[PDB]
Amino acid sequence: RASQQIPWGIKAIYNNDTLTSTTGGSGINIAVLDTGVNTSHPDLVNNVEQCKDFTGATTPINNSCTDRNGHGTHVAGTALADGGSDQAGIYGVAPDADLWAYKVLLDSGSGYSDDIAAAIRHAADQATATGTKTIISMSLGSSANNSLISSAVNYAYSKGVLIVAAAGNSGYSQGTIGYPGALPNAIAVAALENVQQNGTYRVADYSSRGYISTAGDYVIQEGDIEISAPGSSVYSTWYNGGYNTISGTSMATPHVSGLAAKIWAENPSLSNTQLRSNLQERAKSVDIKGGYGAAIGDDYASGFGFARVQ
Ligand SMILES: [Ca+2]
Ligand SMILES: [Ca+2]
Ligand SMILES: [Ca+2]
Ligand SMILES: [Ca+2]
Ligand SMILES: [Ca+2]
Repeated sequence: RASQQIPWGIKAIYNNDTLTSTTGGSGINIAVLDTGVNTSHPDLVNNVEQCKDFTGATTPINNSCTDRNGHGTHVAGTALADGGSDQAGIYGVAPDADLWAYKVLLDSGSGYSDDIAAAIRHAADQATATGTKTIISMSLGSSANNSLISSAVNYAYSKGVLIVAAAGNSGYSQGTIGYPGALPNAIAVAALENVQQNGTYRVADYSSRGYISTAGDYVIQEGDIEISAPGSSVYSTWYNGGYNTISGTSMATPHVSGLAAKIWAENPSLSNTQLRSNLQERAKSVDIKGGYGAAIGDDYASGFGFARVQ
């Protein structure tokens, strides 16, 4: 059923060109705030733990998270597909992690800021209620900074949740990074393509860029890109079965959320801040120098660099 069980981006983030399966993530929840998920997909069914809808007339709506788009299923599979109970499917970065499929986007792929905010806060409340470490993964954004979403992100961060979000797809001009990625308490993820330039992976032209003034210090301010990850031509799970290949910072984001879950599961005593520091150090050690604006060191195209397993 799967044309590639270990897609290029999974091999790249593992830093293993002969990888045969992925592993890790046990006990960590990845809350994928998106268009829903195909929770019966063979490669996801073993990890679906929560399924809630934030787009309806009351909120949350439990036991409802149907993907009619594909985007949310695809993102989930990159983060945590587990090969299926027959080992014949695709693998995501953290195949042992738990999926919280939170539908915050309508079937069109667009969503309302109040719904997104509500889901962020709910994921935090569920982390607190259950006593479990949780990563919010948001493959979504806007050029405008919405205060409902920003306040929700701060709330979640205060409760120990890690927030990972797409940089956006409005590149490559300076200052195109969107929100929530551009918030100080969210990890903004830039998209790599499977092309080398200047001896490194290349940032895709579409990936939104941060700002010159605050890039270079290896400290995240508002508007800074943080981590780069594979985003172009990513094979993953799709909503009505099967698989599909699509591109974007939406695809890069779950590579980072999945990596974060893998790392966190190896030491769940890390605070969200300490986990973020681990990721930042991984990234710094793999400096990205390809693509418009990319440079030696921390830069506004690729942030700190490309965080990898080893
Ligand atoms: Ca769990
Ligand atoms: Ca609504
Ligand atoms: Ca940020
Ligand atoms: Ca900075
Ligand atoms: Ca760089």
